[PDB]
Amino acid sequence: LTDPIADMLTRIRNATRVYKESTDVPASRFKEEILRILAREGFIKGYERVDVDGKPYLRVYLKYGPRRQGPDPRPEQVIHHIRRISKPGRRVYVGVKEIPRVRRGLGIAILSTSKGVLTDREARKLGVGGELICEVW
Amino acid sequence: PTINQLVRKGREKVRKKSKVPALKGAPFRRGVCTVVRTVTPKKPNSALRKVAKVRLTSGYEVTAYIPGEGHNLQEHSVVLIRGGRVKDLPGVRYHIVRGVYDAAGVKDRKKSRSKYGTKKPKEAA
RNA sequence: GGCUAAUCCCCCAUGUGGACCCGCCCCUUGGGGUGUGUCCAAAGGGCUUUGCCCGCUUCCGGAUGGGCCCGCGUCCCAUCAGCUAGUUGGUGGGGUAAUGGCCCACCAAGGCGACGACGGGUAGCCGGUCUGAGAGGAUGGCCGGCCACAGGGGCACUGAGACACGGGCCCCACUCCUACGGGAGGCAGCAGUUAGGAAUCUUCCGCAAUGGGCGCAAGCCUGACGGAGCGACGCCGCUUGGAGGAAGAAGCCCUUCGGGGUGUAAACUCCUGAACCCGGGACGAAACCCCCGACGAGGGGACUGACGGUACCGGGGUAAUAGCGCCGGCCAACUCCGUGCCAGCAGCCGCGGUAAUACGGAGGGCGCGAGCGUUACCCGGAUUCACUGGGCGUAAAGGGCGUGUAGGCGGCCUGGGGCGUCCCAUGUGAAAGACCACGGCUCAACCGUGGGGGAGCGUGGGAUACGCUCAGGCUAGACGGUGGGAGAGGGUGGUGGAAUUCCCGGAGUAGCGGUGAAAUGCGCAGAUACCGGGAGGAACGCCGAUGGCGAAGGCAGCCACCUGGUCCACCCGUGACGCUGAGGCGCGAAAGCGUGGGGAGCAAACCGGAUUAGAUACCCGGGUAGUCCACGCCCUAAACGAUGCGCGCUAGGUCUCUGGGUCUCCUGGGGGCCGAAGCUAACGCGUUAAGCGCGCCGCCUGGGGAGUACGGCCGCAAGGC
RNA sequence: UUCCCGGGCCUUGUACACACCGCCCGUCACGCCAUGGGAGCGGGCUCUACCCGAAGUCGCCGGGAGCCUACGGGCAGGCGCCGAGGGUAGGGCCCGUGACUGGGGCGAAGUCGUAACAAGGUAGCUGUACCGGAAGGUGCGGCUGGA
Ligand SMILES: [Mg+2]
Ligand SMILES: [Mg+2]
Ligand SMILES: [Mg+2]
Ligand SMILES: [Mg+2]
Ligand SMILES: [Mg+2]
Ligand SMILES: [Mg+2]
Ligand SMILES: [Mg+2]
Ligand SMILES: [Mg+2]
Ligand SMILES: [Mg+2]
Ligand SMILES: [Mg+2]
Ligand SMILES: [Mg+2]
Ligand SMILES: [Mg+2]
Ligand SMILES: [Mg+2]
Ligand SMILES: [Mg+2]
Ligand SMILES: [Mg+2]
Ligand SMILES: [Mg+2]
Ligand SMILES: [Mg+2]
Ligand SMILES: [Mg+2]
Ligand SMILES: [Mg+2]
Ligand SMILES: [Mg+2]
Ligand SMILES: [Mg+2]
Ligand SMILES: [Mg+2]
Ligand SMILES: [Mg+2]
Ligand SMILES: [Mg+2]
Ligand SMILES: [Mg+2]
Ligand SMILES: [Mg+2]
Ligand SMILES: [Mg+2]
Ligand SMILES: [Mg+2]
Ligand SMILES: [Mg+2]
Ligand SMILES: [Mg+2]
Ligand SMILES: [Mg+2]
Ligand SMILES: [Mg+2]
Ligand SMILES: [Mg+2]
Ligand SMILES: [Mg+2]
Ligand SMILES: [Mg+2]
Ligand SMILES: [Mg+2]
Ligand SMILES: [Mg+2]
Ligand SMILES: [Mg+2]
Ligand SMILES: [Mg+2]
Ligand SMILES: [Mg+2]
Ligand SMILES: [Mg+2]
Ligand SMILES: [Mg+2]
Ligand SMILES: [Mg+2]
Ligand SMILES: [Mg+2]
Ligand SMILES: [Mg+2]
Ligand SMILES: [Mg+2]
Ligand SMILES: [Mg+2]
Ligand SMILES: [Mg+2]
Ligand SMILES: [Mg+2]
Ligand SMILES: [Mg+2]
Ligand SMILES: [Mg+2]
Ligand SMILES: [Mg+2]
Ligand SMILES: [Mg+2]
Ligand SMILES: [Mg+2]
Ligand SMILES: [Mg+2]
Repeated sequence: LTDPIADMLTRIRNATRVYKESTDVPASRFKEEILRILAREGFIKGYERVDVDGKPYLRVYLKYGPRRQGPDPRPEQVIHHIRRISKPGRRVYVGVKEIPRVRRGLGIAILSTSKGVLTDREARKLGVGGELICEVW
Repeated sequence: PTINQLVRKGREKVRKKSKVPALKGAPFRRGVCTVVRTVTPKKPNSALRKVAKVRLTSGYEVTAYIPGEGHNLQEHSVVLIRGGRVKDLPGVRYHIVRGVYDAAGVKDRKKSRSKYGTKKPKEAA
């Protein structure tokens, strides 16, 4: 691994593209805060701490849409798109005046502040900003 | 590339070439002609296009096209070089302005006569 | 040569104070104070006078301006890779207002450079301006700030300040005056002349306002400045009329000749009224001046305009310039006539060789309008340099392969710092430009006033999620340990047989080889075919393949030695030791090169004989280097899976190679096929990804010229990069 | 139903699509354009070493030779270093030009041959070496962009 957060979000993406019930990402505190935000906004059904072969993983329980009708009956995604911004090769840091609109407020930019790991609206209300981790919509 | 390769090397700008070497950006170059003759174009066409090889004030000696129907250009005519190439004529990258120095305008031309350099007539009108 | 005056010079005196050495104290790199010793000041002038005003000298403080130094940013060429003699540092001096290697002596040998030194080319820089959705790209004209120059170059003096446009000295070049021997000059100041060039103006008015210098003031100087003149050079505003007006005059164009278009367009009727005529006529201007008041504050009075009789106001009053580009698709506008690959048009596609909406004209229509087109340059479209925002299997592109330096990136838990990062406050970010609002020119252009923040950087305070560092700990990453496994992995030495060729011996005949058919050729000098023996060299049949090994090239009889890589099981130890990798280094098919050896078969070049019109080829017979070995070079390729490496995720079915097991079966590594989701322009890929993501390196920016030329490096050369 | 001529269906290959009476390659001949090498010629920029070296700051002398307003001092003058620039000699870089020569590109429809595209009539391509008017042929090894 080089960036464990991009590995976690890519594993969540590949889980959403095949409509799996749950997957296992490695356990970290920062990953747990990201999954806390993804559970508070309603992109997943929540997480739990599990131990696979004595080694701590995380059961990310996936959320999907209603089973559609007509051809291609795969349901619409909850997580249509997820992409890391602040790469370990190219770090991104923004201020409070520099927090983007994300699909006209429909999406979210999870970003890391000095007051903890926050969202785009919580970094505007508190007025802090920081390292812009990823976008989810 | 990667981000580090863009730090170590960066991007390369375009650095184009001017198609008109008329000495440091002059829109017009005065010149005295040397040889006035007719040439033949490329295969897709067939005509006798009127040209003149002009020795001009930048030290260059280029060939230019003579537009219009008929001209008064000779071995020692002082012309003005405009710019722009002729596609069917290789080597010709220039035009001769009419209505200046020694290149008079097209006689009896009335529709498009600013280009080709002809005065307004007056047929009691 | 001789007088002579000063706010000119010099000497003596006092010393608030200042300077210098020494010592001490505070501060702490030359700041402040103190004691002894020493040194250093001056100038008068004018009135309404023994009272002021302008001046003088020393010092301290303030304001403004400036010198010097430092952090960061600032074009292209790596076909510029090594640069450095005062060069780098110290000590003592000189010089400066002042640090400084600025300069000079002595000592040391350092200093800079892939984070791009040195060199070459180009360029004044910035606020800003143009474009662009933004990010960016381009640019530095007018205005403002800084720099540097005043024909080229060098130098000092006066001076608070200059290395000094209109000051000085010298050398070179140019012009002019010379009685020839020695003198004057420096428009890149405002006009203006000449040359160059596509191109850039008036040898105008005034100090009336602002500002600068001198002077107590009156006042004087100011080509700064305020204006006027010229150029559609740009922008803005206005005019060449408006309302009526024939089922629609004439001319002209088209016509299926009945008609349609120009076209309310025109002529014609009413009306307003540009330009012109008359009269008036300024804002910009109020101080400095004078009087009262103590020439203070305050009040009052008087003089002064270039622009200019100009803007403007009032009355009268005339129908009064329109042109330019286009009309095939982009792209808006269609017919006729002339021409007929001719004349010609053209930004691309491309038209014209007889019926052209593309050439030329006419009618008409379109787009602008005192402008319209063309040319030159910048941005855009160009997401064709992709940070935003591109790609590399086949279109351009994965380095031939590995090791590995710098660099880039990096697993889990808990603390300290708070550097990156974030927040707040404060200072700066000049003015002008841009944005918004309100106003002044009758609008606008132009201008004024007010407000609002950008970005960056200094300082203070606060936060620790992430990146960083320090410290403690953990094991999934990586490596090791133990016990095994498979393999054409590599090097050295030895060895077995089949087969080919040659030599010898026996026997044996009139043909053998060869082709599509022939021929050259070999053969009664006893061939081919048969047997026996001997010599020599090269490659290893069957096993043996859709197989295995290796990083690639590549590796295949067998045996022995030396040796690397790799896989499984046990989960034993270290404990983040990891991944990639610009250079460098090593390996690197075949052909080729050098030295020596060897040479049976094959076989470039060469020689024949056929085919063919011709054969420098294909076919056949000979045949030299080479193919083989040792050592040293050469570094190329369809070196290909045309797919770089490492890691994590994402249905499976099936064949096979190799371990382990609790052997219907499960698990690990590897080699193939079909295929979920997904990707691709398609072919196709598909856990051996070309899918989903991260880290790093290499590479691409239309084809040809061209992997060519020049330069550099390597090679004996061919040649390679 | 092997052969020659014409034809129908399927499949494979193509660089053909005015469609094999297709396309296309290279040498030679003529003209033009740009360019490399080239005995050399001319010019510009720059570096090093030395010789001469004005004005001028600075450092000594200021004396058998001057002038002074305060003299164990000053001015003039003299000597020395640096010194713009001029000269000499040798390098480096760049630009134009040069008899001749190599190859590139475009032209009018030229001459010779058949290389490649279909098994293009010897499968093609590539590295290397040799040879041949020329495309090319052959030898070794490699690839499927053919069976
Ligand atoms: Mg005292
Ligand atoms: Mg005294
Ligand atoms: Mg310059
Ligand atoms: Mg753009
Ligand atoms: Mg001059
Ligand atoms: Mg002066
Ligand atoms: Mg002057
Ligand atoms: Mg002229
Ligand atoms: Mg004045
Ligand atoms: Mg004044
Ligand atoms: Mg009217
Ligand atoms: Mg009518
Ligand atoms: Mg009519
Ligand atoms: Mg006034
Ligand atoms: Mg149209
Ligand atoms: Mg047209
Ligand atoms: Mg026409
Ligand atoms: Mg106008
Ligand atoms: Mg762009
Ligand atoms: Mg462009
Ligand atoms: Mg990108
Ligand atoms: Mg692309
Ligand atoms: Mg390719
Ligand atoms: Mg490769
Ligand atoms: Mg490595
Ligand atoms: Mg980390
Ligand atoms: Mg910090
Ligand atoms: Mg400002
Ligand atoms: Mg640690
Ligand atoms: Mg253990
Ligand atoms: Mg090799
Ligand atoms: Mg070899
Ligand atoms: Mg050899
Ligand atoms: Mg020998
Ligand atoms: Mg043979
Ligand atoms: Mg024949
Ligand atoms: Mg014959
Ligand atoms: Mg043979
Ligand atoms: Mg292969
Ligand atoms: Mg497998
Ligand atoms: Mg497949
Ligand atoms: Mg090209
Ligand atoms: Mg080559
Ligand atoms: Mg049938
Ligand atoms: Mg043919
Ligand atoms: Mg030539
Ligand atoms: Mg040459
Ligand atoms: Mg030469
Ligand atoms: Mg000569
Ligand atoms: Mg022929
Ligand atoms: Mg052929
Ligand atoms: Mg063939
Ligand atoms: Mg062939
Ligand atoms: Mg041959
Ligand atoms: Mg072969």
